[PDB]
Amino acid sequence: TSPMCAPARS
Amino acid sequence: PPLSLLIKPASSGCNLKCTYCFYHSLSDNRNVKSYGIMRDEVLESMVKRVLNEANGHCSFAFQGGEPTLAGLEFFEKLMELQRKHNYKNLKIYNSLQTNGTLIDESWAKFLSENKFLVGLSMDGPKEIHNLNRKDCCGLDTFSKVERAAELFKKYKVEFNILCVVTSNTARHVNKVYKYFKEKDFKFLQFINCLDPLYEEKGKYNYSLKPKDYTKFLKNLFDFWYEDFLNGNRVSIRYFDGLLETILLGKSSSCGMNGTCTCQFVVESDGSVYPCDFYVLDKWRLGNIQDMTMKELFETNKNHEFIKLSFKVHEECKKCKWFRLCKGGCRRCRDSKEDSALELNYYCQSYKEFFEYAFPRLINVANNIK
Ligand SMILES: C[S@@+](CC[C@H](N)C(=O)[O-])C[C@H]1O[C@@H](n2cnc3c(N)ncnc32)[C@H](O)[C@@H]1O
Ligand code: SF4
Ligand code: SF4
Ligand code: SF4
Ligand SMILES: [Cl-]
Ligand SMILES: [Cl-]
Repeated sequence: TSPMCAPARS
Repeated sequence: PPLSLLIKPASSGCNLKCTYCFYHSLSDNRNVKSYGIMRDEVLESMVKRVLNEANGHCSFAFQGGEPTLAGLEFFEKLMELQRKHNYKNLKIYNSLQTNGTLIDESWAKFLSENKFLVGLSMDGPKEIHNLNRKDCCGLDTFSKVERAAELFKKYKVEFNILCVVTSNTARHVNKVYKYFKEKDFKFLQFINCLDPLYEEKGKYNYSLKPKDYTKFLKNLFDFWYEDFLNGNRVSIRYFDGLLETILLGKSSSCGMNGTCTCQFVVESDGSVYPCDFYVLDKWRLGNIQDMTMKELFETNKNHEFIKLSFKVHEECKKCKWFRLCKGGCRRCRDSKEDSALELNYYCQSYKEFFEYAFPRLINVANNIK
C-alpha cells in the first residue's frame, strides 16, 4: 500500500 | 520485494511554518529533530540496497520536511544511481511531495522528464490556504503554490493535490471543491488534520473534530457524486479506496485496510521507522546502511508496531460497516503512549458518512464494474 501523506494513484 | 520507501532527504527541515504541521520545527514549543541533508554516502547505500534487495519493483517517495530543500542536484544524483545500479532491471517509481514554493522551470522539467509522481500541498483557494500555510515570516504562500501548479501543467508533470482538512475546510467545502474544479485538478487527497500525537485532542483553532469531519465528508461526497452523474470524473483518494474495498475487498491506501504496514521511512541519517506518523526514537528500527530491509522488517520493534494494530475494538466487532471501514488508521486510535489502541477518533464520522453515502457509493461501484 501507499502512505497517507504521499502522492498515490489507483 | 517489491519495496517502497518514504525518504526525508532534507529531514524535517522546511521553509514554511504551517500552523498544524508537526513534521517541521515551528517554534520553541513545537520542535522536531532534524538530521540535515542526506549525505551522498547514505543516499548511495540506500539506493543500492533497495535495488539489490527488491524483487518485482521498487518505489522511492520523497517527503519531509520540504524535500526540494535537498536541492536539484541531490535528485540528479538519485537518478544517476538508479540508472547505474539497477542490475535486476526492476521497474522504479519515484514520487515527491512538495509545498511547491521553490519549484521553478528547472524543477518542473526534471520532474516531468524523470516521470515523478508529484503531490502538491494546497488547502483550497487563497484565504483558506493562507490561513494555515504561512512562510517563516508569517506571510502568505498560496500564490507561490499556484505558480508551482502552473509550472506542472506547463511541463506536463503528473501531480495530485494534497489538502489538509481542518475545521475551516468543513465550513467551506463548496469553495474548496469548486476551486480545485476550476483549476482542473483531477486527483485530490484530503488528509484529516491530526492533532500532535498524545496531546489532548481538539484544542487548536484548526483541529478537525469528528462533527466537523462528518460535515466535510458528507458535503464533499455530494459535490463529487454530482460530478460523477454529470460525467466529470474526479479522483478523491478516500472514495477511491472505499471503491477498492467494495469491489476487491482491499484498498491500496494504508490506513484503510484495518492494520498497519512497514512504510520504511528513512530519515536523512539513514535511520528507519515504520510509519510517517511514528518517526520517534521508540520506533527506530535501525539504519539502512547497516541492515537489510528484511532485517529491519523482522525487528521486534517493527513486529510490535504492526501487531498492536491488529487489536479490533468491541464496537467494531458488532458494527455493520466493519468490512468497509475496518477500524480506520491506527494513528487515529492512538490516544496515549504505551496504552492499547482505542476506538477510532472519527468512528462517529465514518458511521454517519456511510449512512449518508453508501447507497450512492454502490451505484458508482456498479458503474465502474
Ligand atoms: C509533512 S508535509 C511534507 C512535504 C511538504 N513539505 C508538503 O507540505 O507537501 C506532507 C503532507 O503532510 C501534511 N500535513 C502537515 N501537517 C499535517 C497534520 N497535522 N495532519 C495531517 N496532515 C498534515 C502536509 O500539508 C502535506 O500535505
Ligand atoms: S511546508 Fe510541509 S513540512 Fe513544511 S511546515 Fe508546511 S506541511 Fe510542514
Ligand atoms: S498508522 Fe495509519 S498510516 Fe501508519 S502504518 Fe498504521 S494504518 Fe498506515
Ligand atoms: S465505523 Fe466505527 S465501529 Fe464501525 S468499523 Fe469503523 S471505527 Fe469501528
Ligand atoms: Cl497569496
Ligand atoms: Cl481523500
